[PDB]
Amino acid sequence: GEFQRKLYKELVKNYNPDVIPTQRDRPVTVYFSLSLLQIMDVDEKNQVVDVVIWLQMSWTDHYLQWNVSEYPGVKQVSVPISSLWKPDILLYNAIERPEVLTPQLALVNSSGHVQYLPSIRQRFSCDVSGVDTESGATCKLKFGSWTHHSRELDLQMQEADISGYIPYSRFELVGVTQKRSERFYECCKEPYPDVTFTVTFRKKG
Amino acid sequence: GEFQRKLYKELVKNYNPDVIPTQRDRPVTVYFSLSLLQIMDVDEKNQVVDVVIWLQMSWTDHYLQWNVSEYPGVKQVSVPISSLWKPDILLYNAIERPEVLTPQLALVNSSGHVQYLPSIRQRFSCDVSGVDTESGATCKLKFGSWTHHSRELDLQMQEADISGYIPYSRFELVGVTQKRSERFYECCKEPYPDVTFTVTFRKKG
Amino acid sequence: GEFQRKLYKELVKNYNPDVIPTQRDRPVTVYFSLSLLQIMDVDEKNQVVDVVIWLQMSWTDHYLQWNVSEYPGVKQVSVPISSLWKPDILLYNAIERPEVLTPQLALVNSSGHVQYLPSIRQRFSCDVSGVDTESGATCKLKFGSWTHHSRELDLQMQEADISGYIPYSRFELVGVTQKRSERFYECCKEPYPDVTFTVTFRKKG
Amino acid sequence: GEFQRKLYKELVKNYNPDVIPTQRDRPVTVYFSLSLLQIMDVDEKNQVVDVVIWLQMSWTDHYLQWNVSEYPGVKQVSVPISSLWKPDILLYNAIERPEVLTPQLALVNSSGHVQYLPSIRQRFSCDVSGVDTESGATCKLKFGSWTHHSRELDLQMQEADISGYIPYSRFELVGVTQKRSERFYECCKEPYPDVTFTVTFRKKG
Amino acid sequence: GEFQRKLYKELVKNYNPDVIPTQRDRPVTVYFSLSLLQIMDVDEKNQVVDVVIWLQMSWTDHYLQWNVSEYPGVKQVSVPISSLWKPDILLYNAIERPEVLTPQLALVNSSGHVQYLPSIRQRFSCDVSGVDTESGATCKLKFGSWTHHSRELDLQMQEADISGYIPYSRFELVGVTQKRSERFYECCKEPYPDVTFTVTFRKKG
Ligand SMILES: *[C@@H]1O[C@H](CO)[C@@H](O[C@@H]2O[C@H](CO)[C@@H](O[C@@H]3O[C@H](CO[C@H]4O[C@H](CO)[C@@H](O)[C@H](O)[C@@H]4O)[C@@H](O)[C@H](O[C@H]4O[C@H](CO)[C@@H](O)[C@H](O)[C@@H]4O)[C@@H]3O)[C@H](O)[C@H]2NC(C)=O)[C@H](O)[C@H]1NC(C)=O
Ligand SMILES: *[C@@H]1O[C@H](CO)[C@@H](O[C@@H]2O[C@H](CO)[C@@H](O[C@@H]3O[C@H](CO)[C@@H](O)[C@H](O)[C@@H]3O)[C@H](O)[C@H]2NC(C)=O)[C@H](O)[C@H]1NC(C)=O
Ligand SMILES: *[C@@H]1O[C@H](CO)[C@@H](O[C@@H]2O[C@H](CO)[C@@H](O[C@@H]3O[C@H](CO)[C@@H](O)[C@H](O)[C@@H]3O)[C@H](O)[C@H]2NC(C)=O)[C@H](O)[C@H]1NC(C)=O
Ligand SMILES: *[C@@H]1O[C@H](CO)[C@@H](O[C@@H]2O[C@H](CO)[C@@H](O)[C@H](O)[C@H]2NC(C)=O)[C@H](O)[C@H]1NC(C)=O
Ligand SMILES: *[C@@H]1O[C@H](CO)[C@@H](O[C@@H]2O[C@H](CO)[C@@H](O)[C@H](O)[C@H]2NC(C)=O)[C@H](O)[C@H]1NC(C)=O
Ligand SMILES: O=C(Nc1ccc(Br)cn1)[C@@H]1CCCNC1
Repeated sequence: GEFQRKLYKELVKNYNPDVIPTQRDRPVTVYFSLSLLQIMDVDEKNQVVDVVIWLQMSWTDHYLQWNVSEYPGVKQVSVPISSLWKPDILLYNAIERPEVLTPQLALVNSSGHVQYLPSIRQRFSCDVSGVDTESGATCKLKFGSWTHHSRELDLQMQEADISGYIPYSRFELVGVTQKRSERFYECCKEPYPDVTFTVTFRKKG
Repeated sequence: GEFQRKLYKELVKNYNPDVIPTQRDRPVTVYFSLSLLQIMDVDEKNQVVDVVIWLQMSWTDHYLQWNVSEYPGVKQVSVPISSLWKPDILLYNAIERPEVLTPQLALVNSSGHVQYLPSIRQRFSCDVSGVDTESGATCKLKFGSWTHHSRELDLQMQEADISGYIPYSRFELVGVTQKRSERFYECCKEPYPDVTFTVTFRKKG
Repeated sequence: GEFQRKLYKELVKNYNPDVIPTQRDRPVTVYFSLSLLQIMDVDEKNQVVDVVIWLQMSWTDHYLQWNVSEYPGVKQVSVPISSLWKPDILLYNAIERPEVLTPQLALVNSSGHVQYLPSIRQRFSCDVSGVDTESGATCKLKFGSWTHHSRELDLQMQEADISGYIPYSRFELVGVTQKRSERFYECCKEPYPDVTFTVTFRKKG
Repeated sequence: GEFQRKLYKELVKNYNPDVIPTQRDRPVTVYFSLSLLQIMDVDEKNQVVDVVIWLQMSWTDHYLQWNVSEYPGVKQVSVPISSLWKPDILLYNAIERPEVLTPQLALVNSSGHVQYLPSIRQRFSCDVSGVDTESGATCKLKFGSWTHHSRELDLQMQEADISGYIPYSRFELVGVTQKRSERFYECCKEPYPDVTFTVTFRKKG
Repeated sequence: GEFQRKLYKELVKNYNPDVIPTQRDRPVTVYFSLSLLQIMDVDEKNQVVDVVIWLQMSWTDHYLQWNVSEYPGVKQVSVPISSLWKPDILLYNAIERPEVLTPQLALVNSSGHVQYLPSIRQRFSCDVSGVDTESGATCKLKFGSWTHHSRELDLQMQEADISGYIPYSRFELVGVTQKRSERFYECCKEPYPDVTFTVTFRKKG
């Protein structure tokens, strides 16, 4: 791509990926969603769950926009996430770092809309004593920004599915639910939005 | 030697390896193939398979071509893959990152034809309940680009091998098959090509 | 952030993050505290404890201050800890490196006050023979600077918590305590401050 | 000291360590040899062997030569292998990456002769069903260049050792042998040299 | 603070940390010593020992000296070891890389005297068949430079400790000893100094 190469040359000018791309008094809105793909194992003694999940993040970076008439054919581009601002979201339940299974790339369109969809292997903390009963075991997965409050980063959920769930795993799903919440912590005087996914599962036999 | 060093100096000028090397409305065609070398282990409880496979990728980068009369004796060069555009292909079944066994190098000829043949240790998801029966257990390995559609990256399969398979492993092969598929998904208005390899194997005793 | 981007450009000028930001004959005061989140496992044979703990560090870097009238709306900024001076604190009991669960980011306000709150998975050495008794097993966690004495880095403790402790872990807490200590060795004429947190716990069965 | 520092400044000028240092129609000859230090474990079920081996590589880089009269006292220098051209040799039997135990440094003399002697922990594939018999189990270790043919990189073996072998390991050696081989495939018109070491060992009980 | 920042700016000028800081025909003398902190585990089948040890290295770098009258108050500085020349010492018995537990920092005074005291978790090879007897099991730990001979790097031992040994480990110490040696080998025409520490220990039950 000749035009793509000219575009990347224009896009890098003055762009600093350590700065959140806010504007006037508008936050950056980040749409967040999840697909549970597989439950791999449960550690009943240490109260741990091992999963593969597919995170889905979307936002708008007003510094990454261009005139599509000026760069013809260049509808959307594939950029390594390392060279963009990325929201600093994390799973509060985790007891190990995430292992990232997908390429570390994001899609960007001409509006400056960004899409980043990492698939991750993750172990996390949960009371799983009921996993071998009819009613099963329920676990929470709280996600949110580490350093940014509502007025800087507006976290917003989108609807999940379980169409990706694996049929041949020895755990079946009894229920899922999701909820956006906004809260105060003692630390900080502003409010912090989180998105929490709840999964009830159990052993098949 | 001397000429190769002058060549690398000319090739780096203006080359950006984060940009796919397309032109007008010609995709980059990537020829993709595979050799299964060994099945290392199977986890019957967690439904996982552990393998060593030898991936074979070939494409053409019109920015990596040179006049062989200007660089005499320089027929082909050995370049670290880190300094080229590389196709963003992945195994959709994987539940861990790949462990790469080979040097991270590619061969490039004077036309700009590129060749990259990584050998990989990889664990992936498969229903292997039938692995201890006469008919055995069948597993799929779906490969494809993470961000690029047909009009940008034309995935094309080539005929695969089991001539390298290991005789002393405790699993025998009952059959293999391979299939290219092209599909439309709700997400995107363009089509996405994948290449899928299917292996049926079973335990010897 | 337009102003944030201008600010980072001014803050990097002459900043060297390998130099401790002392001034005249004032040390850098570092306020240090902790929250115990979970006891994951105990190795009775090897005398090891596995935990998740949330460290809380605060200090002031007089090179990171700015006039808020010059950078309007810029109250506080989110910076990667890699590009600041960071205190060289460690856990003297540790027998493995720390696994850092949180994003490696710190908050900085317009005074130059810095805040860094890593959450960590850590294995460490402790006599845990009494863990299966009524009175239980007591373990110490000694923290302090590796290279800096009191006149350069003034370590100060703050009151630690167990409000985050996990209810479903198979260990219950019998008590906690904390103590700052300042000490001389024959070697060196200056004193060295440490902060030590003590936890008594036991097995629920 | 002073002269070594001046020498490194002159040696880096125009040196590109991604280019093989060939000349006219002379390959780079690489002398390759090995010492088996210890057999650590054998996995009879998965057909794997775990070893520590000491590789010994020597070659000549005509770009790394200097006049010893101009740099007096500077007979040989210790350089990090990362800043030289290194041959792209690998073990074809390996099923995991190598764990390098030694410092990543090479010795260079005033002729431009280079010496690099990494010691490595390595797991590899071998039929070890006979390991518990009188005649024992034989395993091959095939080494060679990944991208370079005979006219570019002349692989040459040298006589190997077992004088370093550990007496207290539970495996004894019944024999070793070594062989250089040169081979054609239909694909490619140039020949490819490998060096293979064969070890027969058995369990002492 | 201000003066330290000016000093680091002057010290980096012309400093190349890949070059050993020798002078005329004076080697760099490196004083080396050790404290055994804990024996963590023993593998009786594979003949391996797991330890934590505290290495103590001191030398003089005549390029890192400054006039204390010119940089008032600047008695000593804390520098990351990555930006200095460091001696290339290793443990010849090791079968895994070292896990470094301490911050990677060294102390430097105005004379150019350097101090670097890494604490390390390390597994190594030893005959430990006698570990369950009255007389116990003896193991050697040979340290020395990988690339430097006596005329460049003069290794010198200093008297070691067991005052830091852990009382609650299930191994007790029966004795320690230490010895500096200098040798010629066929390889090399110059002599090579090593420092070896011997530890006899046994199981308490
Ligand atoms: C960046 O973020 C930091 C992090 O806290 C802020 O720093 C604090 O700022 C506050 C607000 O100005 C300071 O508050 C003052 O603290 C002083 C503390 O010192 C005394 O008290 C304790 C004893 O318990 C000891 O630390 C010390 O030895 C002293 O004895 C007080 O002197 C002040 O009290 C006075 O002010 C109040 C107003 O709040 C008056 O109403 C009272 O009458 C009284 O006169 C006050 O409490 C605090 O010092 C700072 N803390 C730290 C840790 O630095 C920065 O302010 C913030 N950036 C910006 C721009 O605000
Ligand atoms: C860059 O990508 C973004 C994300 O796909 C595009 O934004 C989307 O734009 C469309 C039309 O502008 C929006 O569709 C409308 O949605 C509402 C309901 O949500 C509905 O009432 C309308 O009838 C219509 O369906 C869509 O909401 C919007 N989504 C987001 C998250 O912004 C954008 O158009 C792309 N840019 C270019 C130049 O193609
Ligand atoms: C730089 O280092 C290299 C190390 O290899 C030196 O090269 C080799 O030096 C040896 C010295 O023994 C030469 O050996 C010769 O080999 C025959 C063996 O049949 C022997 O009979 C001769 O008497 C002689 O010793 C060898 O020629 C040479 N390497 C090769 C590939 O031929 C080199 O000398 C060093 N240079 C300097 C200036 O230090
Ligand atoms: C660069 O490599 C390409 C691909 O290997 C070469 O093109 C092939 O050459 C063979 C000759 O045996 C043809 O039959 C194939 O059809 C070609 N393949 C493709 C995919 O085009 C080409 O010859 C090489 N370049 C040079 C200058 O020799
Ligand atoms: C820099 O540090 C070295 C390391 O200790 C100091 O040298 C030692 O100082 C004592 C006390 O005078 C002597 O008895 C030792 O023999 C010295 N040398 C060594 C190699 O241990 C040195 O004095 C310090 N320099 C300054 C200017 O403070
Ligand atoms: O022990 C305290 N804090 C503390 C100490 C260690 C740990 Br772990 C957790 N919390 C006291 C508790 C009562 C109030 N003052 C601090």
